[PDB]
Amino acid sequence: DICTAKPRDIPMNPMCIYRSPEKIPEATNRRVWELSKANSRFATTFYQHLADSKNDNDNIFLSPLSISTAFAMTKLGACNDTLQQLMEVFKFDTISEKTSDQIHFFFAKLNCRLYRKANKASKLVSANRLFGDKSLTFNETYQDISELVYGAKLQPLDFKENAEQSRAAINKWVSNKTEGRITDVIPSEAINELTVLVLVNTIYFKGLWKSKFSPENTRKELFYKADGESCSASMMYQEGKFRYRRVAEGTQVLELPFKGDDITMVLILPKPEKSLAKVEKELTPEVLQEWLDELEEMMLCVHMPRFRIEDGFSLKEQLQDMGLVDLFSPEKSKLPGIVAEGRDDLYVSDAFHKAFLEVNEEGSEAAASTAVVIAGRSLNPNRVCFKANRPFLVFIREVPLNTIIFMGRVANPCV
Amino acid sequence: TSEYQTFFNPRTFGSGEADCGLRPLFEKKSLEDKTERELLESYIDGR
Amino acid sequence: SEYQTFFNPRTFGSGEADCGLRPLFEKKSLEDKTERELLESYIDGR
Amino acid sequence: IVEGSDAEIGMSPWQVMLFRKSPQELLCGASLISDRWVLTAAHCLLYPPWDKNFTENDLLVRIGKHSRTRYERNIEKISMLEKIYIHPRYNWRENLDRDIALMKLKKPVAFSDYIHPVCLPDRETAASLLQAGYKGRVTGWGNLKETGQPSVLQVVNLPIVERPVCKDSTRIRITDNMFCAGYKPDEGKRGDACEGDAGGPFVMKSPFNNRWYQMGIVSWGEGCDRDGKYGFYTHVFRLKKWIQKVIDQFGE
Amino acid sequence: IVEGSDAEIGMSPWQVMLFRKSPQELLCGASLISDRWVLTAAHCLLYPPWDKNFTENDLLVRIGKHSRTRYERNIEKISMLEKIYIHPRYNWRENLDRDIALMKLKKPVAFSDYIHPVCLPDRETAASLLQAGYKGRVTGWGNLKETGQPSVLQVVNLPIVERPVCKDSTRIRITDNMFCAGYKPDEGKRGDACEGDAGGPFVMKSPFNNRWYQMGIVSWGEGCDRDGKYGFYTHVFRLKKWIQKVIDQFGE
Ligand SMILES: COC[C@H]1O[C@@H](O[C@H]2[C@H](OC)[C@@H](OC)[C@@H](O[C@H]3[C@H](OC)[C@@H](OC)[C@H](O[C@H]4[C@H](OS(=O)(=O)O)[C@@H](OS(=O)(=O)O)[C@@H](O[C@H]5[C@H](OC)[C@@H](OC)[C@H](O[C@H]6[C@H](OC)[C@@H](OS(=O)(=O)O)[C@@H](OC)O[C@@H]6COS(=O)(=O)O)O[C@H]5C(=O)O)O[C@@H]4COS(=O)(=O)O)O[C@@H]3C(=O)O)O[C@@H]2COS(=O)(=O)[O-])[C@H](OC)[C@@H](OC)[C@@H]1O[C@H]1O[C@H](COC)[C@@H](O[C@@H]2O[C@H](COC)[C@@H](O[C@H]3O[C@H](COC)[C@@H](O[C@@H]4O[C@H](COC)[C@@H](O[C@H]5O[C@H](COC)[C@@H](O[C@@H]6O[C@H](COC)[C@@H](O[C@H]7O[C@H](COS(=O)(=O)[O-])[C@@H](O[C@@H]8O[C@H](COS(=O)(=O)[O-])[C@@H](O[C@H]9O[C@H](COS(=O)(=O)O)[C@@H](O[C@H]%10O[C@H](COS(=O)(=O)O)[C@@H](OS(=O)(=O)O)[C@H](OS(=O)(=O)O)[C@H]%10OS(=O)(=O)O)[C@H](OS(=O)(=O)O)[C@H]9OS(=O)(=O)O)[C@H](OS(=O)(=O)[O-])[C@H]8OS(=O)(=O)[O-])[C@H](OC)[C@H]7OC)[C@H](OC)[C@H]6OC)[C@H](OC)[C@H]5OC)[C@H](OC)[C@H]4OC)[C@H](OC)[C@H]3OC)[C@H](OC)[C@H]2OC)[C@H](OC)[C@H]1OC
Ligand SMILES: *[C@@H]1O[C@H](CO)[C@@H](O[C@@H]2O[C@H](CO)[C@@H](O)[C@H](O)[C@H]2NC(C)=O)[C@H](O)[C@H]1NC(C)=O
Ligand SMILES: *[C@@H]1O[C@H](CO[C@@H]2O[C@@H](C)[C@@H](O)[C@@H](O)[C@@H]2O)[C@@H](O)[C@H](O)[C@H]1NC(C)=O
Ligand SMILES: *[C@H]1O[C@H](CO[C@@H]2O[C@@H](C)[C@@H](O)[C@@H](O)[C@@H]2O)[C@@H](O)[C@H](O)[C@H]1NC(C)=O
Ligand SMILES: *[C@@H]1O[C@H](CO)[C@@H](O)[C@H](O)[C@H]1NC(C)=O
Repeated sequence: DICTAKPRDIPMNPMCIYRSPEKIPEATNRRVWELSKANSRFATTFYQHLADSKNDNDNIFLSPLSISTAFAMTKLGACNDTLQQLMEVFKFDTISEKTSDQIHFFFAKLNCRLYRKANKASKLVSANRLFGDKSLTFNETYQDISELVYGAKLQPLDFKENAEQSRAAINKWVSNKTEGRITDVIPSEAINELTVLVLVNTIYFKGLWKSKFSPENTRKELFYKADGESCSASMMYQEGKFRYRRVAEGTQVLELPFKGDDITMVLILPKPEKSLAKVEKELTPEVLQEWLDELEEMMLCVHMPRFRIEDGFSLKEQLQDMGLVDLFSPEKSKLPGIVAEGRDDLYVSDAFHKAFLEVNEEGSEAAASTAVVIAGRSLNPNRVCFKANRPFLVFIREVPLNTIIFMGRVANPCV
Repeated sequence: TSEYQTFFNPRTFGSGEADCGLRPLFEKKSLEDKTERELLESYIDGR
Repeated sequence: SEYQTFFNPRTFGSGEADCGLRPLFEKKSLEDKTERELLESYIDGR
Repeated sequence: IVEGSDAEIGMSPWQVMLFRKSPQELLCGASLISDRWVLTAAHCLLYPPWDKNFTENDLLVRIGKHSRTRYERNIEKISMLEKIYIHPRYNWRENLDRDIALMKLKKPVAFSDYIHPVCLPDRETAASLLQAGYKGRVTGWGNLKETGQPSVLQVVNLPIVERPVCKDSTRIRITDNMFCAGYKPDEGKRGDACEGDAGGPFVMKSPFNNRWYQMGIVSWGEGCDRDGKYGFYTHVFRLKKWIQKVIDQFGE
Repeated sequence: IVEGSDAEIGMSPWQVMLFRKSPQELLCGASLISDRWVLTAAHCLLYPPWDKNFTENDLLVRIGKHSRTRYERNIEKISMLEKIYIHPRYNWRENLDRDIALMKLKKPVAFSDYIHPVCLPDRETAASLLQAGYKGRVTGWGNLKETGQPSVLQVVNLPIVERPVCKDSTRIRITDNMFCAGYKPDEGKRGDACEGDAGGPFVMKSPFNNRWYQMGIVSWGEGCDRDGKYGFYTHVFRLKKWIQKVIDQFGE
């Protein structure tokens, strides 16, 4: 059992280690805390970078925690430039040596802590795993460590001769691990003859709002997109007490907790004047954290649209442009710890990811009636609410570690 | 039509109460089973 | 005074039919010193 | 009763006095609902913390009284009890919820100018009369102050209070089988029931049929007549079902 | 079911089979009232005399069945139980009073030609249909005689019997939470539920809206189909307060 085990309880130690040239929550391990902070620095950076590569009208969504966690699985067996890039991109080069040398182990501890919610009105479900061609010979030490720290061993498949079949085998494992939800992590023809090693990281959240929106109050209203246009979106509404805060330049921050309060959704809404882009460029780990500290409960009304966002972007591509290059290069890839030699050297051919968020009156991944009524709600036509009828940022976080599990942007919830 | 006023909240009851008591292979197809007439007849109140 | 009985005097004993009417007040069309205060309390502001 | 006044003769003909035979002492109040049934509070008969655990034989009911101490010849009537019945869910060990009990008389009492049963509310009368703002009447021979006994039965009229206000006034849990009455801290007037008043009735005069209905039984409070506090009463109508079951099977 | 006959397909789409996982065996009948709730008899889950004290994990429900012994592929649906709720006032020591229990399905079952819920009665329906002489219908896979098992679901219609007749028919103490049904000796015809049918529904068709209402649950009897004796059923409406409470706080 890892959740109770300790670093020395099971000798690990990678084949290569890295060294940089040069109010912690109660009942929380220091190592796990610094690692969560590292992921948060990765989160903002990976986010700003992704936003710069897309159309300001597109919705953006990703699970930084999922990405960091999975790629740390490759760290465990990387060397040289491959390892250095992994450390720099994911901001792992900014933590203590012990945490670094045992990164894999502490991700296990961090995760143990996250999945200790299951207040069944709050269920986090993930499936991460590596698949490599069965022609290669995988380091058994790696496999054992992988068994304990990650739950499973790297699964060998025959991409060379059984590509399509291997695709099904991967989808099946995930369809079972997240039982039913994700049945096609790997799309048609994504795996092939030239496929040697594949990273599969999935994740989604099921939870109910502590304070639900009444279906009766939802109305078809206009959402003022960024391209200047406008569209119709199922705008939900409710009045109640919520942790809120009007910050600098008129930006508004709102927190909607799910049943249990250990997981919430935070919304950052700029004023009509200032655009979202400006905000994203100012979004740093300390800025976000300073905002959350400023939050205080208030009685208020909220207009929020139902929305569905996904991580439709290429992870590999995105990471390559950030600095992670060798890991993906058939020539420059350095992964001794997983498979040795130099015939056909081991590199990551693909990083398949799947993360989404479907928000409605009931919550996240919760069923609710689509039917939208048309009647009077007896509201003050002159009311002043947190009205998200224009592009806003979204964060799904865990309290008290402040771990950013999901982050994204709702630019267009229409259709 | 069949008039029926629900009593439970589907949020905790689940669904199905609104169309309760009407059998797909019988009521819904305007068909009667072999002995239900015996029940309807029992409501007779002899004077 | 309109009053519908609820109990069966077979197990309840007698007295329910004429309950709540006081021999020295209601029966003699006499109010007690403070009952007026009770009726005045029934004002329903709209 | 605190801040009340002397009752008039025959003003509360359903008011009953629960008396202990040995030693001889005024125990509680109670109410007459028929010629053989009396209503009182459960904790008046069973409350170990007070070393109180009575049976039919230890008790006596005195009906038709005005004076607290003076025996009233050919006016009051003393009756023995055949059997007492405490609400099955009453649990003195935890709280005073379901603080209600029935007492069957050894023999039927004759009515008179001083002895006459009160009415028990139906669902409509309950819903209509038991509303915040409306006033009811509480009678008793209990203490005149928290820190003092009256020579004659005392009476006081008090307003029913909104449930949320009853709940915000105390740290003790309030159940649906209780309601509270009394003047708010900014209404000027005061008044409350007190120790010795429990078991007594909280009545209301129906504007519909002019009859008196017992809506509650004096139960508890924190001290007596304190500012910001309210008296608590057992909700009679809400326990009527139980009352019907006891009478149906033990009344004949 | 004694003296009944094979049910027709889809005739009782709310019929539920309670099945024991280990060893694998048929336990009782039950009924579907929604896509996530199932009703049954308490003693089918808790009855020390037969050393039965099941938990959610020991049981399983099979819905939309006709055959007693076969797995009806693509037709019947199986569900695990998330939680079991027995009436807190269930009396297994004496007379099976309040013999009722609710079971929440781990995952909502899908309705089909063979799976559809029955209705629960309101006060008026109950008062109108539950009268001597009016007939209801009982179904189940239980025994064919007192002194063996059918291949398919059995069905039989029986007249409601007058309470005084139910009471005088047995020395067992009966309560308002039960009602009895069956033909009288001077009536000629016969029929009854039997061991194995407990938990099953006693239904009636409303002539007002043409819908089927479950008025009772097969509970107990003395032998099966004896002259001068009647089957007893849990009065469902009488316990609706508890049915509503449980569903309100454990349903979502
Ligand atoms: C503790 O632990 C914790 C955690 O921890 C964690 O950890 C963490 C920690 O912490 C501590 C922290 O600390 C601080 C941290 O730590 C950390 C630290 O920090 C500080 C640190 O420090 C630093 C550390 O570190 C370390 C390390 O390590 S590491 O990793 O870091 O690494 C080590 O390492 S090694 O390798 O060594 O090993 C070390 O280190 C060190 C070393 O050495 C020294 C060194 O060497 C030298 C090193 O050095 C180094 C350095 O350093 C500095 C470095 O530096 S740098 O810079 O680089 O860094 C370098 O140098 C420079 O290097 C070096 C070397 O290295 S090498 O590698 O090579 O070596 O290093 C050093 C350092 O530092 O690092 O050492 C260190 C230190 O150490 S030391 O030691 O010294 O310090 O570390 C640490 C760690 O980490 O570890 O942090 C941590 C972590 O963190 S993280 O973040 O990560 O995560 C952990 O983790 C791990 C964890 O895990 C493990 C933990 O945790 C865990 O564990 C724990 C413990 O264990 C255990 C745990 O905890 C636990 O837990 C547990 C569990 O929990 C959960 C617990 O337990 C507890 O708790 C629990 C829970 O709780 C909650 C529990 O359980 C529970 O329980 C419970 C209870 O049970 C008992 C439960 O509950 C449940 O269940 C239950 C049941 O059971 C059975 C339930 O309850 C229930 O309830 C119920 C209810 O209530 C309410 C009840 O019931 C009852 O009662 C009731 C009530 O009553 S009253 O009175 O009130 O009322 C009732 O009910 C009622 O009823 C009634 C009735 O009655 S009867 O009799 O009748 O039946 C009612 O009433 C009403 O009714 C009616 C109606 O009826 S019916 O039925 O009939 O319907 C009425 O009445 C009326 O009506 C009727 C009817 O009518 S009609 O018309 O409708 O028909 C009538 O009748 S008839 O017949 O006539 O018809 C009547 O009448 S008569 O006459 O009859 O009478 C009427 O009357 S009236 O009068 O009225 O006229 C009514 O109504 S209405 O409507 O009417 O008005 C009524 O009457 S009245 O009178 O009233 O009126 C009612 O009703 S109401 O409303 O009304 O009233 C009701 O009521 S209600 O309310 O109900 O509704 C019932 O029935 C009767 C009864 O029976 C049943 C029951 O019974 C009583 C109950 O039961 C009893 C419950 O509730 C529900 C539930 O709940 C909810 C539960 O559940 C089951 C359970 O749970 C499950 C338990 O127990 C069991 C407890 O136990 C005690 C425990 O405890 C507490 C705990 O413990 C603690 C945990 O878990 C938590 C775990 O997991 C987490
Ligand atoms: C489908 O998933 C289940 C679990 O999600 C797998 O079965 C579990 O296997 C583990 C072995 O480590 C047991 O401890 C569990 O008891 C099993 N079931 C439970 C309760 O989860 C199963 O192996 C998976 N099948 C596939 C597609 O590989
Ligand atoms: C029902 O639930 C429990 C029984 O479960 C377990 O198995 C039985 C055979 C016993 O060994 C018991 O101690 C175990 O917990 C009991 O707690 C409970 O008393 C049972 N109910 C009754 C009254 O039989
Ligand atoms: C109180 O009433 C009964 C007391 O009767 C008997 O005499 C007293 C002085 C004790 O000796 C007692 O043990 C005897 O039974 C008790 O039976 C009854 O349980 C008590 N009531 C409660 C709930 O405390
Ligand atoms: C496997 O990995 C361990 C540590 O990660 C290392 O010591 C060992 O040399 C590796 N074995 C191979 C296949 O070279």
